[PDB]
Amino acid sequence: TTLAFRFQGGIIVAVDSRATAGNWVASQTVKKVIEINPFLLGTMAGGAADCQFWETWLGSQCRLHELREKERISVAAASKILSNLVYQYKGAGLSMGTMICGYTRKEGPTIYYVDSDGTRLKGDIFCVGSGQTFAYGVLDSNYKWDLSVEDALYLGKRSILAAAHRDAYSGGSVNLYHVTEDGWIYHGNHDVGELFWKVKEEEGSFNNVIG
Amino acid sequence: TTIVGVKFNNGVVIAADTRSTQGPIVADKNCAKLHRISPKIWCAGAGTAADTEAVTQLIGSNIELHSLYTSREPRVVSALQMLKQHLFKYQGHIGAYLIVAGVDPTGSHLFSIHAHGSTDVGYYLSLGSGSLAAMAVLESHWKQDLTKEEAIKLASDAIQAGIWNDLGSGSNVDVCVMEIGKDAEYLRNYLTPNVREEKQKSYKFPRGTTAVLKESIVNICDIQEE
Amino acid sequence: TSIMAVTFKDGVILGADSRTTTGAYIANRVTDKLTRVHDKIWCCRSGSAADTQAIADIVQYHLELYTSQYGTPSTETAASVFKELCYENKDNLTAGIIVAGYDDKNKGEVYTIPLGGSVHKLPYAIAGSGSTFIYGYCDKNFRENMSKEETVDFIKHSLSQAIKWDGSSGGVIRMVVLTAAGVERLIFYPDEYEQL
Amino acid sequence: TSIMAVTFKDGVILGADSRTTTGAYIANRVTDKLTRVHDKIWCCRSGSAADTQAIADIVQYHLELYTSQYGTPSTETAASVFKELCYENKDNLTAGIIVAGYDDKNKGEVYTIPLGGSVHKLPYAIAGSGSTFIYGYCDKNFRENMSKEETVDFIKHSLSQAIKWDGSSGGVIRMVVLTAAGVERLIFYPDEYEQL
Amino acid sequence: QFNPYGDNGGTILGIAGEDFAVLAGDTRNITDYSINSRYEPKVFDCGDNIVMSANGFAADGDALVKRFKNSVKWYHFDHNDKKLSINSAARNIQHLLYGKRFFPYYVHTIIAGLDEDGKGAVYSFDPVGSYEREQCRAGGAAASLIMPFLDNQVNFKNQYEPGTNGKVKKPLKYLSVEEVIKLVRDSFTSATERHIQVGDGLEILIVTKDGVRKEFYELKRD
Amino acid sequence: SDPSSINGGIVVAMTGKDCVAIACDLRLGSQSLGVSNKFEKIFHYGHVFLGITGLATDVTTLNEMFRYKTNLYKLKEERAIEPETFTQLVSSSLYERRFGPYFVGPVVAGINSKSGKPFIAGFDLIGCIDEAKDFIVSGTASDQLFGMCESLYEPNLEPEDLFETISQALLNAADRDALSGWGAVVYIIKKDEVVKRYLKMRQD
Amino acid sequence: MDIILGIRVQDSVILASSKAVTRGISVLKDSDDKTRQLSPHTLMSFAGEAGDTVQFAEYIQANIQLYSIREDYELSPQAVSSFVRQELAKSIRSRRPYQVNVLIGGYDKKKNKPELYQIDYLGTKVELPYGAHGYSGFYTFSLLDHHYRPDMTTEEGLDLLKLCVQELEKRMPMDFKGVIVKIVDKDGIRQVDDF
Amino acid sequence: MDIILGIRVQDSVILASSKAVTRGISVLKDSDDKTRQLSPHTLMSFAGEAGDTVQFAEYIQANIQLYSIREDYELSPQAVSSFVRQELAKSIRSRRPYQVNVLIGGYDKKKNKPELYQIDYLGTKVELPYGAHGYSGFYTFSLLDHHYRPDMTTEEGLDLLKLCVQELEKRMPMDFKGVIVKIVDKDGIRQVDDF
Amino acid sequence: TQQPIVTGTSVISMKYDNGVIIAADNLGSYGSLLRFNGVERLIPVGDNTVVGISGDISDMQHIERLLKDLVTENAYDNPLADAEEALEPSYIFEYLATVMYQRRSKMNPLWNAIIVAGVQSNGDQFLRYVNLLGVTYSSPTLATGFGAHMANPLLRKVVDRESDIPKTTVQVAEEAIVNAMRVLYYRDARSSRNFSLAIIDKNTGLTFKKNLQVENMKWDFAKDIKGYGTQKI
Amino acid sequence: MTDRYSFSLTTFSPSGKLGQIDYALTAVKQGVTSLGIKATNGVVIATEKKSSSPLAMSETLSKVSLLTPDIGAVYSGMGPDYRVLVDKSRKVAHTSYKRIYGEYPPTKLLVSEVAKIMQEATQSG
Ligand SMILES: [Mg+2]
Ligand SMILES: [Mg+2]
Ligand SMILES: [Mg+2]
Ligand SMILES: [Mg+2]
Ligand SMILES: [Mg+2]
Repeated sequence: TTLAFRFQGGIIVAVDSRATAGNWVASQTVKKVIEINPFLLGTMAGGAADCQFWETWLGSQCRLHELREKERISVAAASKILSNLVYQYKGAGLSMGTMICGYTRKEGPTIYYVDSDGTRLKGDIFCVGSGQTFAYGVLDSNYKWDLSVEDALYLGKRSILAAAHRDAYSGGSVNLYHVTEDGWIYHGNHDVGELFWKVKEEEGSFNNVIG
Repeated sequence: TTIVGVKFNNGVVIAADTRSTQGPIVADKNCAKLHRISPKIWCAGAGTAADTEAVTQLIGSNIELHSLYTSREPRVVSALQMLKQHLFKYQGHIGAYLIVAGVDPTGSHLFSIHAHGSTDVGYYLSLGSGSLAAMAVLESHWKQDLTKEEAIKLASDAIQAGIWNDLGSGSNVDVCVMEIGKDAEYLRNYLTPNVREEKQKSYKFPRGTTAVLKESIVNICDIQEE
Repeated sequence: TSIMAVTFKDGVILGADSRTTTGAYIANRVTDKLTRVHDKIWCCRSGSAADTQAIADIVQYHLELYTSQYGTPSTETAASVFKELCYENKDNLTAGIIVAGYDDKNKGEVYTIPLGGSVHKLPYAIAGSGSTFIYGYCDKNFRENMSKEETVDFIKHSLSQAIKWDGSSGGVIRMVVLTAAGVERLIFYPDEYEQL
Repeated sequence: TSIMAVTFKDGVILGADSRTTTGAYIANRVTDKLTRVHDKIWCCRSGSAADTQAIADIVQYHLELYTSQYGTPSTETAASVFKELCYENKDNLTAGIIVAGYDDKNKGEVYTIPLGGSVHKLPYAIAGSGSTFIYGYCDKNFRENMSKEETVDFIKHSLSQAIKWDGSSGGVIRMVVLTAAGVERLIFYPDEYEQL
Repeated sequence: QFNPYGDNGGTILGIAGEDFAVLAGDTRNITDYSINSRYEPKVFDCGDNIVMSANGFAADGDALVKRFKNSVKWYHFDHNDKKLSINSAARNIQHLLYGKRFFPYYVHTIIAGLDEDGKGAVYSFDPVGSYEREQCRAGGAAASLIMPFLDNQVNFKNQYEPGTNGKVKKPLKYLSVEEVIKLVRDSFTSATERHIQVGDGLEILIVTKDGVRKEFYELKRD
Repeated sequence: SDPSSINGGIVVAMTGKDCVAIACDLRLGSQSLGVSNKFEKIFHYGHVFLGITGLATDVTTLNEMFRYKTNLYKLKEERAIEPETFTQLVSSSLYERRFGPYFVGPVVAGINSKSGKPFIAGFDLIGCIDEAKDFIVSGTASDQLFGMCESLYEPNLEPEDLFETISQALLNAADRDALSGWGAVVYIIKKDEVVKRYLKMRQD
Repeated sequence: MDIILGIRVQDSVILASSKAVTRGISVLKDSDDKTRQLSPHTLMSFAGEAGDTVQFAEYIQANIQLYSIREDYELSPQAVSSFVRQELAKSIRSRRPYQVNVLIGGYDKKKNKPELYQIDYLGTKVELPYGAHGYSGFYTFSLLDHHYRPDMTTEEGLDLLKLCVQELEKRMPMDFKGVIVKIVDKDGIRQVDDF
Repeated sequence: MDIILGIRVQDSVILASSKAVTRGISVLKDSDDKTRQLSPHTLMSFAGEAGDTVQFAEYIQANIQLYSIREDYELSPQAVSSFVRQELAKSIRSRRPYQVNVLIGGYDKKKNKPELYQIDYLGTKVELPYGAHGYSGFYTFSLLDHHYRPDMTTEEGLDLLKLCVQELEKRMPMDFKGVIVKIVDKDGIRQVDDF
Repeated sequence: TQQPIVTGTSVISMKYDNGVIIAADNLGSYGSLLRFNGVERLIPVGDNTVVGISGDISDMQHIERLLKDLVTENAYDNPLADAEEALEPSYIFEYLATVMYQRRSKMNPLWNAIIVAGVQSNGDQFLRYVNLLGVTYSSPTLATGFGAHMANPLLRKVVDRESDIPKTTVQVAEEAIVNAMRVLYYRDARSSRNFSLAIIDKNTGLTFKKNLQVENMKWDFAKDIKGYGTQKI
Repeated sequence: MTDRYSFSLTTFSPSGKLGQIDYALTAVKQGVTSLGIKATNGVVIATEKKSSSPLAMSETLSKVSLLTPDIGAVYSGMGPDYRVLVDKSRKVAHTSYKRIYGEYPPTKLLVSEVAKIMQEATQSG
């Protein structure tokens, strides 16, 4: 499960950390946020290799742009380089659902959902992966433009936790990021096992679960 | 699975490995594959394991009833005829492949039977995934007029070829010997060439390692008096 | 599989190889494909081993019960019982059967019952996968009213060629001689027939 | 189809039936399946009529060009050109070709090129659907160094049997005799060969 | 219809220590229910203090290792004998794998060595080149038998301090090379008992600042 | 699609010194969706314990069927059914549905009340009895369980050491299976007392 | 059909069911009641295959009404749910199975407790504080996991329900035309006719 | 995507396009604008396969903008629609065809007439008084056939449109999240931001 | 992609103390028809290597022509062609393995299984396998097709691990190989009685035996076997 | 044909007697004496082999019968009725017990099954 949303203080990016092959849990420590450069983040869903390979490639294209133009690449342009690339491969079997996240002067905080069938969507809240519907529920009912950076980070953490609990293929740990105009800031790895009990006690949620 | 049957002078011997698998996983390292149809008629099965057991029990039961009815000791040809007519009726859907061996008032016998209901006679046979490894040994060393000792040796060597060369087969050798005019001797774990070596480290846990929410006493008794 | 049956002056002789395969594996190299359904009525089996054994056992039962009530059955009668089983169950059977028997009135007779359950009375018959390679040879070399020894040679030479070319055929050549004299089993080994 | 080629003391003889079928319909009953690729190098064709005609025409071209530059090609060389075409295009061809030729150094030679494009030098060769029925007959009756007349008889008797049993084979028996003397075409009609 | 892939069995295991790394693999090579070889080495020294194993379909595994060794050689030619760091090798292998994205090398690759601070490093790859640095990774046939063990005995998952009943976790103490080798051998002994494709021999390559050492142990041969 | 991995779940049983244990996760799901965290997969009929993994409707149906049969057994025989006898009853009942089978992986655990011998057994969906001395495993994380059990198990553990071994075997196996977890129960079984312990585990 | 939800609060069970009936291309009806009263204190909502849903529900209702008359007694929700489960388990190995999923909400007058049972077409039964069938749980369970308390009032239950239906109306592609809501408590069954 | 409608009245063309974007199970967006301005007096709305719709539309827009700069002249709606049709006809025999359906609404400044062209993914072009793609016509055409007059005002056109969208919202199973409406007339292109 | 048409069955081989032995029968099957009886499937390359090939015969003949062209090309501008720069078994194998893997990677395999047997310059035994997939491996015994299932188990009783090789003589090894060929003739429906055998020894060089026959066959017990269960006469 | 005796041949008489059962007991009274004795470490059952003629080989007529390896039976009354009950008793020990539980039934339960068979012959048509 991966999400990203815009707010007053920039962008929150939150992801789980589980990778599965069938019912086999291959890893609990996967990195689903790929650090394209110090100002741009991309999320990993669908094909792990496709997302990894093409989003680090995207970082190389962004670097060349800023060498040739002596200016930070826009999120619009960065996302379009990727969407035009995957569109060239349409039909070949690429699998990729990603949010390209950044915060520039001219645009403000911006998120583009990019897809392997060529879709490119600008938006305020996106949620992608096997647990996306669980994350959307928490997110939709608690989202406000005027969230504090602290509450925004929590909301993102809590939305992923909801998915990790209900979705069999989501879990492990929660990675958090905050994207500002001066770059992204990492806000740590949070084991879902320990997080779940802590949230249950402090919040009084998950009464259904015995603790 | 490797299973063989070998005729000798005054009887017949059967043997089997002891590994049972679930796909590529070993479920039981010491399975007993040698089953009893009657005291002096034994068999071993490959294919669908529940079918070989079920079909063995069904015919074993009917053989006992037949023996009681006729006041005669069971014959191998009766076990064979009943197995093949049962299997033929189900058109191979009962996946039983068997080597059947035994002695009776008529003599010593050795038969194979295939899931669709065909049967074969022979002096030496093999069955299972290790059947080609075993048959290589049987075809190399078998001769007419073997002694009991040579037959046990040959049969167990044939199983060993399966154990070492077939991934489907493993662990130990079980043997059953049926000599004319004697009790059948079932030799469980006749060979033991695969002891697990001692591990490097004990994985016994300190008590209290595991986190617990609740304990309760389970009432396994019936309703108490008074 | 290579099977055949040949009428001659004193009766009939059945012949067969001894190989049965599971794919390319020889599951049994000393099979007996010549089966007794009555004292002097025998058959050669081809197709599904399960089917032909089941049929043969049922026919042996019918003829044993026929004998008890009506005395010795004719070879024609035995073929008719085989036919009934093969024809009525054609959807579920893969059986190619040659029926060969000796009467005192009728002498040696041969009936072939191919896949569909039709019946054909013939002076001689050949069947099984290996038979395809000896249609030319058998047609050119068969005569009516051969002696026992000529007939043994004809069958030996024929099945020798079938075995040579057909991978599904091989092992020993078995034969069963049916005459007024009785019932004689013959066997011929590779070293004898290979160098013919 | 029934085709064969047999080496004998003075050279080699090719033989064939004349039937080509579309299913059960005889589309041509007087086909010529013996084709010339050089003066004394001929081939018999089996499989796809389109494929084997195309290949034969290409080989005739290669050997005509070989001859212009390097003089008369060997039978081995002709077989090698056939092989190259059959092997490199195995995915798109259904061709079974027997190549037969006469040299003065090498005498009569026969090469069979089956489906996959392998090559096999043999004293004689048989192919086509009808050949299956005469493996036994041909193996028993072929000798080395037969005379012209014995070889004509061997081929006639062999193809007569193939025609008798194989529905895809029939019509007239054509033969081509290749010796130092030259090239002789023979033809034999049903009334001659049927009653052998 | 032609199947260009096969499965040659085998199991591999890479563990990263404080200042060392181990990469182990059984030496059995199989197809279906047959043994091709009881000793066909599967873990290789690739130069520059890097060890590599590519498990699954052996023809692809050999092709990949052989291309990577070649890449090390050309790295030296093109960059003045500069030593190829483990992170740079990992990135390079991703490109070797992804170059065949639409006709993949059917293998699970693991490399082991030391990072640029002398700390132990293990990298794990999927067939099409997604990779990550990991402390612990089993690959191949018995991976699902081995990983949960390692979760429990290396990371001490689900183990709490006695008397605290679930409040204090068992602390993650640092492992020596002798301790790691014990876990590796017990891992392969258990896998050998319970998986028909694992057996015959265990070959372990240990990487330190002093280079690459090799250890071998017999496993049951049934 | 595969009926035995729609709902998820695992069961493991082990023998020790004069005792047996049997444990199970508590998850019931519809593929990726977790539906219930209180779906117990271990049942008992007198002093014989039965764990069942697989398709949950069949788990429920079989429990109700064996309760039925062991209740009639008790009324007729005037004694509680023993583990060896029950094992044969399970095998028979499953095989009687040979061509339309229940999609389950049952596990039997108990102590023979006369001989005092600890007993375990496992079955495939069609009745084949696996009668290992050491341990039996079943469910969607069975490969992981075979891994844990093979390395952690040693013979003749005392009841409270056996508890830790089987608990750790189940827990770490469940954490490597998407369709298992969401809680766990462990039964420790001695000749006259049985204790049941719920484990604390991660809830993802 | 499509969405059916249930939630058990302190002293009652609330069942919400969508109103739309769709025959492929057209919405035929926007006021369909996907429920049957099995007894005065037991309600069953249902969703699955056309025809089979109503046939199954009415067949169950007939059987429970028959039991009630024969014994002059109302079966407990637990007993009704076990009967229903057995019928669905029986059906899954039939010639042509009932493809029907149900929620059973009842108030047990003996134990003075509300009870909610979730049963799918295979006969998979579970007792829950809140439940759903199909894709409904995917959108609503994270809200229920967050807000649900076992001591909620009926009104708090309805408000949590409004929040669930609003999330469904936002994120679900199909227009299910709102829901009909019914409450089961100690006084029986009533419909909330403004939602 | 889903619904696109167009209607040509006396002196303008009105295009209505749905706002929803659905990726299978979730509605990802409820404010998507499925249109591109090709020139100051020509508008194209589009629907079909994900990715291809926007790629096609932006490619067309780029080509028309290039023509405008090169000639310092605006192509007539008829000429733009013929160019678009040729591209789609070219694509249908390609290796991988654009699966994209479009409506082109333009005001021709030379003839002083509004014009509506309907073009499907095969390159089937038709000039119409009103048009739609997909299933939209099945629900709306009987209303348009009834009420449409060639001399309607812009406001009467919008009212007939409200009636069309209301029928779609009643009878269509999918929730398409309303429509964005745009008007093309002699003064160019504007959006009606209350519908 | 294709399908094999004319095929050869097992090739079997093993190491002994001073060299290697390799054997293969002389049959070319056409499905179940035993069409061709004089097919040589062991091809010696120089005097230190023998390549044994099973599978498709047309592809074998193609490989045969590649090896014969290898020898020609290696002698070009090479004064040490018959000395220090002669073809080694290891060179010949790596070349074949390269070709096999390339062909599978073009989805156009050479439909064969190949064993390269020989002795290296330094006297070391060479024995390695490659097939249509490009899969390669080494073992003290190697066999293809049926031989893998029936010959390896017998040959492994003689040489079971690396340390058994110095203890095994050319006579024990040859006799094991010949026995295995008998067993394959008994049990493989696509085998023939006639076979070729080659020994490459570090002292005595390459010995190549043609027209060997399987002998000492046990068939006598067949006479006592009657019916398929109950039958008597 | 078809068995058209689908009504009871044993019925209550006005005094509450089941005639056919009493008459069956009378046939048992005429029967040769048989007995059983239970000891602490075994049971013995015995009877007289009253041979009909001295030319009869009386060992070929078994009055005491193995039902299971641990259960035996003897009788008094009609021998042929006994012989068929033994056949049925042996079979029911398998069909309704051994094929289910994998072990032979306990004495009382086999007795219970034999008794049921005999009861049904007292009420069935
Ligand atoms: Mg680009
Ligand atoms: Mg083995
Ligand atoms: Mg003809
Ligand atoms: Mg989860
Ligand atoms: Mg159109």
